[PDB]
Amino acid sequence: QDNSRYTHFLTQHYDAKPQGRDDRYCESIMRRRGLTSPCKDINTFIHGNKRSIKAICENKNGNPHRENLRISKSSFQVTTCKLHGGSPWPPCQYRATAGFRNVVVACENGLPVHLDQSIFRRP
Repeated sequence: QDNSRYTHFLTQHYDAKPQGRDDRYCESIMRRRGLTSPCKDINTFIHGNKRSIKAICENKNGNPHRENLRISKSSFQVTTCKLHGGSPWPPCQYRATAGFRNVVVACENGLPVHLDQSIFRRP
Protein backbone atom coordinates (compact mmCIF):
# COMPACT_ATOMS: atom_id res chain seq x y z
CA GLN A 1 0.00 0.00 0.00
CA ASP A 2 1.32 3.44 1.03
CA ASN A 3 4.20 4.78 -1.05
CA SER A 4 6.38 1.75 -0.37
CA ARG A 5 5.95 0.64 -3.96
CA TYR A 6 7.37 3.98 -5.08
CA THR A 7 10.32 3.79 -2.70
CA HIS A 8 11.03 0.24 -3.85
CA PHE A 9 11.04 1.48 -7.46
CA LEU A 10 13.65 4.08 -6.48
CA THR A 11 15.69 1.47 -4.61
CA GLN A 12 15.72 -0.87 -7.60
CA HIS A 13 15.86 1.62 -10.45
CA TYR A 14 17.18 5.00 -9.44
CA ASP A 15 20.73 6.17 -9.03
CA ALA A 16 21.18 9.97 -9.21
CA LYS A 17 24.90 10.35 -9.89
CA PRO A 18 26.66 7.14 -11.19
CA GLN A 19 30.38 7.81 -11.57
CA GLY A 20 31.88 4.91 -13.41
CA ARG A 21 29.05 3.14 -15.32
CA ASP A 22 31.11 0.03 -16.01
CA ASP A 23 30.71 -3.67 -15.21
CA ARG A 24 32.06 -3.15 -11.72
CA TYR A 25 29.56 -0.38 -11.19
CA CYS A 26 26.78 -2.87 -11.85
CA GLU A 27 28.16 -5.47 -9.45
CA SER A 28 28.52 -2.90 -6.70
CA ILE A 29 25.16 -1.18 -7.01
CA MET A 30 23.26 -4.46 -7.39
CA ARG A 31 24.73 -5.70 -4.09
CA ARG A 32 24.19 -2.29 -2.49
CA ARG A 33 20.50 -2.19 -3.46
CA GLY A 34 19.99 -5.76 -2.21
CA LEU A 35 19.28 -7.34 -5.57
CA THR A 36 21.82 -10.14 -5.22
CA SER A 37 20.01 -12.92 -3.38
CA PRO A 38 19.06 -14.22 -5.77
CA CYS A 39 20.93 -12.25 -8.45
CA LYS A 40 18.46 -10.32 -10.59
CA ASP A 41 18.84 -11.45 -14.20
CA ILE A 42 18.64 -7.93 -15.62
CA ASN A 43 18.10 -4.56 -13.99
CA THR A 44 18.21 -1.00 -15.23
CA PHE A 45 19.02 2.08 -13.25
CA ILE A 46 17.81 5.51 -14.34
CA HIS A 47 20.10 8.49 -13.72
CA GLY A 48 19.53 12.17 -13.19
CA ASN A 49 17.07 14.22 -11.14
CA LYS A 50 14.08 12.55 -9.49
CA ARG A 51 11.63 15.24 -10.57
CA SER A 52 11.79 14.23 -14.26
CA ILE A 53 11.17 10.60 -13.40
CA LYS A 54 8.13 11.48 -11.29
CA ALA A 55 6.81 13.74 -14.07
CA ILE A 56 6.44 10.73 -16.39
CA CYS A 57 3.21 10.03 -14.50
CA GLU A 58 1.73 13.39 -15.60
CA ASN A 59 1.20 14.72 -19.13
CA LYS A 60 4.30 16.86 -18.53
CA ASN A 61 6.63 13.95 -19.33
CA GLY A 62 4.52 10.93 -20.25
CA ASN A 63 2.31 9.33 -22.90
CA PRO A 64 -0.06 6.38 -22.47
CA HIS A 65 1.63 3.15 -23.41
CA ARG A 66 0.18 -0.25 -24.27
CA GLU A 67 -2.46 -1.38 -21.81
CA ASN A 68 -1.58 0.28 -18.51
CA LEU A 69 1.86 1.86 -18.87
CA ARG A 70 3.39 5.24 -19.58
CA ILE A 71 6.32 6.08 -21.82
CA SER A 72 8.39 9.17 -21.08
CA LYS A 73 8.53 12.07 -23.50
CA SER A 74 12.10 12.90 -22.44
CA SER A 75 15.16 10.63 -22.75
CA PHE A 76 17.10 9.47 -19.70
CA GLN A 77 20.61 8.29 -19.12
CA VAL A 78 20.26 4.67 -17.98
CA THR A 79 22.58 1.79 -17.24
CA THR A 80 21.43 -1.76 -17.75
CA CYS A 81 23.04 -4.51 -15.73
CA LYS A 82 22.82 -7.97 -17.28
CA LEU A 83 23.88 -11.03 -15.28
CA HIS A 84 26.62 -13.03 -16.94
CA GLY A 85 26.87 -16.68 -16.07
CA GLY A 86 24.57 -19.43 -14.95
CA SER A 87 24.03 -19.07 -11.21
CA PRO A 88 21.19 -17.13 -9.53
CA TRP A 89 23.31 -16.96 -6.37
CA PRO A 90 26.33 -14.77 -5.46
CA PRO A 91 28.87 -14.00 -6.64
CA CYS A 92 26.76 -12.21 -9.25
CA GLN A 93 28.70 -11.12 -12.39
CA TYR A 94 27.14 -8.26 -14.32
CA ARG A 95 27.78 -6.65 -17.68
CA ALA A 96 26.88 -2.97 -17.95
CA THR A 97 25.33 -1.17 -20.92
CA ALA A 98 24.98 2.63 -20.65
CA GLY A 99 22.13 4.04 -22.64
CA PHE A 100 20.05 7.12 -23.42
CA ARG A 101 16.38 6.80 -24.28
CA ASN A 102 12.85 7.20 -22.98
CA VAL A 103 11.62 4.65 -20.43
CA VAL A 104 8.33 2.87 -19.78
CA VAL A 105 6.84 2.72 -16.31
CA ALA A 106 3.59 1.99 -14.49
CA CYS A 107 2.26 4.75 -12.25
CA GLU A 108 0.16 4.54 -9.12
CA ASN A 109 -1.17 7.56 -7.25
CA GLY A 110 1.00 9.70 -9.49
CA LEU A 111 4.23 7.89 -8.70
CA PRO A 112 6.30 5.41 -10.73
CA VAL A 113 6.04 1.95 -9.14
CA HIS A 114 7.27 -0.37 -11.90
CA LEU A 115 9.85 -0.24 -14.67
CA ASP A 116 9.19 -2.22 -17.87
CA GLN A 117 12.55 -3.99 -18.37
CA SER A 118 11.66 -5.55 -21.73
CA ILE A 119 12.78 -2.51 -23.70
CA PHE A 120 16.25 -2.98 -22.18
CA ARG A 121 16.35 -6.59 -23.27
CA ARG A 122 18.57 -6.87 -26.36
CA PRO A 123 18.10 -10.44 -27.77
